[PDB]
Amino acid sequence: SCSYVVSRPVYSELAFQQQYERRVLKTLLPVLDWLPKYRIKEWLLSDIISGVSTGLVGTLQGMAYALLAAVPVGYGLYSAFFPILTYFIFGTSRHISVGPFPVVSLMVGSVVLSMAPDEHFIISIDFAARDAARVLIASTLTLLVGIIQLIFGGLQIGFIVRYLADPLVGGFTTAAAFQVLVSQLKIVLNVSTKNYNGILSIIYTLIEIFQNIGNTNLADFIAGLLTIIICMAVKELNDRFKHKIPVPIPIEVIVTIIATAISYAVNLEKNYNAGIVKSIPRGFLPPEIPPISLFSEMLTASFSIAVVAYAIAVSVGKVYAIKYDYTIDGNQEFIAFGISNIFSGFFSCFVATTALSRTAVQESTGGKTQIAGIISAAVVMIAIVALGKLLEPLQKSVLAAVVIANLKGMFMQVCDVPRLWRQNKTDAVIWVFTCIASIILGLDLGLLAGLMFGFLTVVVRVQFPSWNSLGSIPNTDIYRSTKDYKNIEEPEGVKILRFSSPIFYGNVDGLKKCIKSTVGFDAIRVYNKRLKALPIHSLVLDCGAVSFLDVVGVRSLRMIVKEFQRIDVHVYFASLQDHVIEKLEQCGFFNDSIRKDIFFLTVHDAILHLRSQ
Amino acid sequence: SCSYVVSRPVYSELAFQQQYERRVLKTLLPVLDWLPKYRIKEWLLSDIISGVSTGLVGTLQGMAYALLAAVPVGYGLYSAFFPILTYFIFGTSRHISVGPFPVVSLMVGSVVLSMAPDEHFIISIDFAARDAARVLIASTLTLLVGIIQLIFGGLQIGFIVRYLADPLVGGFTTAAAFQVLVSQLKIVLNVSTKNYNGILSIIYTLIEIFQNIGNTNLADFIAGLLTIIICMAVKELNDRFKHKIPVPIPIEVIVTIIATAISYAVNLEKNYNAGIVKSIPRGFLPPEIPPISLFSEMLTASFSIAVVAYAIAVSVGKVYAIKYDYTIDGNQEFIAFGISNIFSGFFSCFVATTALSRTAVQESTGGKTQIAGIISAAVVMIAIVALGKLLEPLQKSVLAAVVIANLKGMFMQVCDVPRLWRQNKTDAVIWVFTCIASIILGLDLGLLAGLMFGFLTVVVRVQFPSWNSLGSIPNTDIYRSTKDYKNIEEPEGVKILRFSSPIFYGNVDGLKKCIKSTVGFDAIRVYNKRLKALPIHSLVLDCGAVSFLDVVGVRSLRMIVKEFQRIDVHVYFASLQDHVIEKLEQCGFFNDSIRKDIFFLTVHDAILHLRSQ
Ligand SMILES: CCCCCCCCCCC(CCCCCCCCCC)(CO[C@@H]1O[C@H](CO)[C@@H](O[C@H]2O[C@H](CO)[C@@H](O)[C@H](O)[C@H]2O)[C@H](O)[C@H]1O)CO[C@@H]1O[C@H](CO)[C@@H](O[C@H]2O[C@H](CO)[C@@H](O)[C@H](O)[C@H]2O)[C@H](O)[C@H]1O
Ligand SMILES: CCCCCCCCCCC(CCCCCCCCCC)(CO[C@@H]1O[C@H](CO)[C@@H](O[C@H]2O[C@H](CO)[C@@H](O)[C@H](O)[C@H]2O)[C@H](O)[C@H]1O)CO[C@@H]1O[C@H](CO)[C@@H](O[C@H]2O[C@H](CO)[C@@H](O)[C@H](O)[C@H]2O)[C@H](O)[C@H]1O
Ligand SMILES: CC(C)CCC[C@@H](C)[C@H]1CC[C@H]2[C@@H]3CC=C4C[C@@H](O)CC[C@]4(C)[C@H]3CC[C@]12C
Ligand SMILES: CC(C)CCC[C@@H](C)[C@H]1CC[C@H]2[C@@H]3CC=C4C[C@@H](O)CC[C@]4(C)[C@H]3CC[C@]12C
Ligand SMILES: CC(C)CCC[C@@H](C)[C@H]1CC[C@H]2[C@@H]3CC=C4C[C@@H](O)CC[C@]4(C)[C@H]3CC[C@]12C
Ligand SMILES: CC(C)CCC[C@@H](C)[C@H]1CC[C@H]2[C@@H]3CC=C4C[C@@H](O)CC[C@]4(C)[C@H]3CC[C@]12C
Ligand SMILES: CC(C)CCC[C@@H](C)[C@H]1CC[C@H]2[C@@H]3CC=C4C[C@@H](O)CC[C@]4(C)[C@H]3CC[C@]12C
Ligand SMILES: CC(C)CCC[C@@H](C)[C@H]1CC[C@H]2[C@@H]3CC=C4C[C@@H](O)CC[C@]4(C)[C@H]3CC[C@]12C
Ligand SMILES: CC(C)CCC[C@@H](C)[C@H]1CC[C@H]2[C@@H]3CC=C4C[C@@H](O)CC[C@]4(C)[C@H]3CC[C@]12C
Ligand SMILES: O=C(O)c1cccnc1Nc1cccc(C(F)(F)F)c1
Ligand SMILES: O=C(O)c1cccnc1Nc1cccc(C(F)(F)F)c1
Ligand SMILES: O=C(O)c1cccnc1Nc1cccc(C(F)(F)F)c1
Ligand SMILES: O=C(O)c1cccnc1Nc1cccc(C(F)(F)F)c1
Ligand SMILES: [Cl-]
Ligand SMILES: [Cl-]
Repeated sequence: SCSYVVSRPVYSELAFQQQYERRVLKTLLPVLDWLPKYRIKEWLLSDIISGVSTGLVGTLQGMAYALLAAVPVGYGLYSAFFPILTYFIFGTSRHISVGPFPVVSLMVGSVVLSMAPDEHFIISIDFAARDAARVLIASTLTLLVGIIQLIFGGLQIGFIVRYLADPLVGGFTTAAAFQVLVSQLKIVLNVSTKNYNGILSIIYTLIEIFQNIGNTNLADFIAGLLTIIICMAVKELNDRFKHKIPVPIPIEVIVTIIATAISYAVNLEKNYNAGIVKSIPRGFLPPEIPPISLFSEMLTASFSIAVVAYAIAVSVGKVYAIKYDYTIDGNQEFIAFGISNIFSGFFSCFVATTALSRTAVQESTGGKTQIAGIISAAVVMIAIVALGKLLEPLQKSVLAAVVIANLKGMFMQVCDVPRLWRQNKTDAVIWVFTCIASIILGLDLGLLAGLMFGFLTVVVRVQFPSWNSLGSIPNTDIYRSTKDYKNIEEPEGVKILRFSSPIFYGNVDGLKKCIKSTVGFDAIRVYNKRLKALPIHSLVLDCGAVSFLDVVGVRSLRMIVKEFQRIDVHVYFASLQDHVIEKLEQCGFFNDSIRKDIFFLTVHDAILHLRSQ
Repeated sequence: SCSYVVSRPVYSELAFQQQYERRVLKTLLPVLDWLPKYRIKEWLLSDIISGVSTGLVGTLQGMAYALLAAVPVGYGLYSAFFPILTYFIFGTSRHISVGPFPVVSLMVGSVVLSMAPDEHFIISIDFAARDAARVLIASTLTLLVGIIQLIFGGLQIGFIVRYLADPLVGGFTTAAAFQVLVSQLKIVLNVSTKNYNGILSIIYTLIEIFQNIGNTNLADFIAGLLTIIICMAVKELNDRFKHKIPVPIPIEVIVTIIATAISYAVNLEKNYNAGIVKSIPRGFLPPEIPPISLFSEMLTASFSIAVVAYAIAVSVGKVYAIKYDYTIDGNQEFIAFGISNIFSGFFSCFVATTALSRTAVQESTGGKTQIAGIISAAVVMIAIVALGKLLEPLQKSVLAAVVIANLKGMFMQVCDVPRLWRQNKTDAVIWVFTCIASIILGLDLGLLAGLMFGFLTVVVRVQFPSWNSLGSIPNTDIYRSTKDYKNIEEPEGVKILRFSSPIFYGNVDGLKKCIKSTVGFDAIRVYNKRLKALPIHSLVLDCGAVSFLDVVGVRSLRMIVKEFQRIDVHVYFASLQDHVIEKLEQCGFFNDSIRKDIFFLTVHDAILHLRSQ
């Protein structure tokens, strides 16, 4: 077939250079972009239906997620209502819904509980003062998170989500699922367990729950178990029988309605001392400015909460945008969510994000422009104003049971771990380290530890690269490692070394060790021995994989060249990229008889040049 | 001259693979290694002289460095005595001296002061109890540092000193010089300033010193100024006139003797209320076991102290070993220094290390085997037993003045900073960040921040690499960027892209963006538009600089290949290293009609193969 034929002179860097010469409306993204461009002819009915459905789902989700945070049920409605209204303007996406997403709710609740516990705040008990303190701390944390998100949006740094590797995301998700399960089990069992702050908190909580297992309430446990079993069974039959009924079956809403109807009918509150919500405020509360003096004690938590919320939001937005063939702006997502968090924090709400489940519920029922979000907000406010009394007899164990029932997918990555280990050990190590760190630590501390561990793994992978001693395949210009192909012939009196990495301090130490091992000796000892008394004549370095360079690398290269020229051994460089060559130039490498004449394009011109002498 | 001529068939990876087939006495290092091999015939006199000289220097240095730590003068003699005795056995080096090196002393003193201040420990004042508490905390910290060093020596991890980059070392040195200067100025001025713990401590200390400047003592200030001026002048004339007198002139010892003689003669203590040492214990104290319960509050400081001490010791040892043509074992250095720190901590001493200045004093006076260390220890114990009373009238301001006078070299890196910025911006950024962090923080926190910032800089340099669009030089097989050489011709209907970095998640996002920019479009939009309705026909990737790979990179490559094959665009790979090829193989890349037939050795076989069709 085709053959490889070429004829040209041998080109060093100097000769090659001699012969060839070198040398205002998007930042505040309005509704004005699509509102005039609307398609009211057919989109309105779909928007209305989708908004009604997603509002019905989001009301229950906000009521349920208010328990993950140490906030009374009723503020979740505000957290579902205000962020949608303030995101309708600055939002870039077109199919997402805004709400708690209980993981962020659990982070906020952990912060609030650790910053205001029962024994420290109250030495008597005053439920109202404790609730007010918890609400104030939640609002302050929300405001701080919003400020941080807005600041990050202003700086145009939205690529930090790249640093959230998939294995660490999976490990963090599994650990968060464990934390949520433990907290909701504590809620279901109706056992009073004092909070633990610090490391190994979950173990102490589980130990004390098992100790106090003797005080559990029978009715709440039975209701939770029945709800979990029913929801899991209906979800399993929905998953197995999937060709029909594209809309998900609203088993949770039916379960909640039946549970509250029975609770009101037979009055579990006074006959069995059951745990009901017992209180839902009516109307809208006036705004209150949070105290900013607490900002000094909520930095390392607000940073992680903002990062996690933004990452979830952009992930869901991209997943839907690639399906519907459009794009979203990451920095505008930062700006919109920061403004939304500020506005909600001024109105006694906790952090709001995308909730992929509710997003799918909204989209599968005729997903269209953000008018459905406005309709959902209208449904939520109608529920707030009037339907507050009808949900009074509902038990909190039912909501906790639903939250637990929706945790299986977060529990199903332990099956992905073994294949990940089989494919690449580093990814499995990152997964396990992130999971363990998030287990015995706070969630935010675990996230930060996982990020820095990923950075460390990248640095270590760069620091210990591959290296080889190369020889030529006969009658060709192909050089491969001598110990692998069994037909590689070593040239006479010259060594070829490949060091497949950029060169920095760790790499300069590694490269010195590799050179000493490959050449069979070192220049310093032989020079000293020869001075006291009073096999290789050339060395070629293949630098095709050298990405970048620093001052320490240049110093090490200069020292190596000088030491090898002391004992009459020539060192040549080949396949060096240009930008590395100017990096060498501006670091003062080309001084004291270097002259750039020892640089070649590939490792076959150097061999021919050596053979010419 | 010589020409480049080669003739061979075009080799893909599959054809190339088909045609060529692949496939107990050192851990406890004794004195027994050199003691029988001694050269007592001529080495003994040199050892005696060098030991006497270095003991005379080390006595004064230990007495002076005891003020940097919040420990009374007298324990520095123990810290100079015990570590030499316990290092004579396990030591690998042959020319170093063991002692405080005031930077580590200042770190220890900062820890001790922050863990036991005047107001908290004493509500009255009891000097003896405060001194006992400071000594106990110093001993406990020394024991913890020794345990950490021994543990690190057992694990055979001695290459962590590679992570201490030169710019961060220079910045840390400058910041430590500033801290030492401020503390010793506070000591010289004889002004009482309450300690500050936390961030911005040095600024508050300086502000309060300037506020209390009205209470300074005249005699101590005059003595310190005179000592500093005299020492600086003598050192300057010694440096300028250097051809003669190879041994350094002991101006410091003469200054100390004259100062103490005058102080005893005219009795500054009672006539001017001067600050003298006023107390030196006689004899040896019995050992006391430190309380281990404090270990929980000294981890992040002991880690940094151990790392810094080990780094200084190995640096000086290597500098002298390369001169005297021998080698030292890093892990054995860990073991020896950990055992030494444990032994000294059991005997009320602080951390001991190499003190390059005293090492040079020892070596320049006939450097030989470690017998000189034993002689120096003998001189130190003779000074302890008998000469304790003669140093009573000496002022502490003189010692502080000497410590300040020896700080110029640590202050002389601000001149190195500008050239570092001119050569490589990243190194200057690391230097400035380390200096600023060590200024407004603790020294250990600054060191940790500098290490993690170096890791971040390496990760960022890897994450944003170089990329280019390549074309061929006519009548050759050399491909260079089209926009640089002005004679590069772009081939017909094919694009060549070089992405000079390994591929991971940040790199996969960058590579997707680069491919989209280079090819002028993307596959998803054109595929969707063509489906709704119902310039480039080949792409070559130059992967010569791809070092390693992960699962995310493999997934991204698979997705890119599939998306480009959807719209009838062929993607080829060239210059991929072997180990990357097996990494692709074991990640499941070669599924669904890949067949390894799209891999070529270099980017000229791919072009010829394309031209054959
Ligand atoms: C973008 C890149 C990442 C940025 C990350 C930024 C992190 C910022 C941390 C800020 C920080 C360190 C500052 C130095 C950091 C040095 C790092 C060195 C790194 C290298 C080695 C501030 O440190 C000081 O803390 C003081 C309180 O201790 C605080 O209050 C003082 O002054 C007040 C008047 O101003 C006065 O009213 C008050 O009385 C004073 O005390 C000071 O204002 C503040 O300066 C530590 O604070 C963080 O917040 C909490 C504090 O309690 C603490 O909460 C945890 O508690 C749970 C257990 O209970 C735990 O389980 C949770 O997790 C978490 O809820 C966190 O743990 C801690 O971290
Ligand atoms: C190889 C790689 C590096 C390894 C680095 C290892 C560092 C280990 C730090 C250990 C640590 C964090 C543990 C969790 C870390 C989470 C990291 C998350 C990372 C991701 C984001 C322990 O944290 C807890 O601290 C408690 C005390 O607060 C301590 O005592 C509790 O139980 C006791 C009975 O056991 C009981 O008697 C006691 O009453 C209890 O309180 C607990 O035992 C201990 O668990 C923090 O402690 C460190 O030490 C000091 C504590 O005060 C503190 O001192 C600083 O003070 C100066 C200002 O004053 C400051 O200027 C100085 O610098 C420094 O002197 C340090 O700042 C702090 O860091
Ligand atoms: C289908 C789902 C939604 C129905 C949920 C309704 C809940 C409130 C009902 C269903 C089954 C009920 C339980 C059935 C049996 C008993 C035993 C009796 O000695 C005490 C009441 C108790 C423990 C009931 C409490 C209330 C209960 C848990
Ligand atoms: C080792 C290989 C062959 C296992 C292949 C099957 C995998 C997917 C399954 C089989 C049994 C599973 C384990 C069963 C029990 C536990 C204990 C609990 O902590 C959950 C994780 C863990 C540890 C599971 C991890 C995933 C697992 C190992
Ligand atoms: C990749 C890098 C950033 C990871 C760093 C993790 C470090 C900082 C963490 C991981 C686990 C942590 C330890 C977990 C448990 C305890 C016990 C407690 O009584 C004192 C703190 C101590 C001893 C912690 C010190 C800090 C620690 C060692
Ligand atoms: C050469 C070096 C080592 C000599 C050091 C000796 C010291 C103790 C001597 C040298 C100069 C002396 C000072 C000279 C002048 C005065 C002014 C007088 O009104 C009070 C005493 C005072 C302030 C002296 C104090 C002691 C002093 C500082
Ligand atoms: C105790 C106080 C005074 C400490 C102050 C430390 C800071 C402010 C100092 C110490 C060393 C200084 C640097 C030394 C050298 C240069 C190079 C030149 O281009 C001026 C700026 C720059 C980069 C300086 C910036 C300020 C700097 C970082
Ligand atoms: C900057 C270019 C043009 C010349 C560089 C010359 C170098 C060797 C010298 C000349 C003068 C020096 C500066 C003079 C004074 C100070 C104040 C103090 O904070 C130390 C840093 C700094 C800022 C010095 C840094 C180093 C410096 C800039
Ligand atoms: C590369 C990595 C390790 C750098 C990390 C630097 C971070 C952790 C450090 C650098 C400077 C620090 C800040 C310095 C000063 C203050 C003011 C104080 O009242 C609260 C803490 C706060 C706000 C610190 C928070 C932590 C901080 C932002
Ligand atoms: O997912 C949760 O945590 C959750 C909590 C309370 C109610 N509903 C929840 N989820 C959920 C998910 C899909 C469909 C539905 C619904 F439509 F049936 F309401 C609810
Ligand atoms: O998106 C979802 O549906 C989802 C569900 C459970 C956990 N995590 C989820 N998402 C998700 C995506 C990216 C990053 C993160 C994380 F950062 F919080 F870990 C979460
Ligand atoms: O360097 C110090 O901090 C120091 C402190 C006290 C005494 N002498 C010191 N140094 C020092 C340095 C070189 C030579 C001599 C001496 F030989 F003159 F004693 C002393
Ligand atoms: O070796 C010396 O003489 C010296 C003098 C001043 C500062 N630092 C010195 N050494 C030195 C060498 C390596 C690492 C370190 C550091 F880690 F402490 F910063 C110090
Ligand atoms: Cl969900
Ligand atoms: Cl010194």
